[PDB]
Amino acid sequence: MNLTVNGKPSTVDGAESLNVTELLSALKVAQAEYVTVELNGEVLEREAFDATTVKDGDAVEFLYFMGGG
Repeated sequence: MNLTVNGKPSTVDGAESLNVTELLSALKVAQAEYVTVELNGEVLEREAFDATTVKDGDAVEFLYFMGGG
């Protein structure tokens, strides 16, 4: 399947879809504990990572927020 990750082309052979939890682990996203995930321009809630699914053509973004506020 094809998807966009942080604005760039990405491919996942062997899967037609994946939930966010599997995605984070597979891509072994650093400090996944405190990383923010955006799917198709919407910030996701960590509580729904197991249910939220990424399919061919979706755009995912990994962001990290740090600061005193």
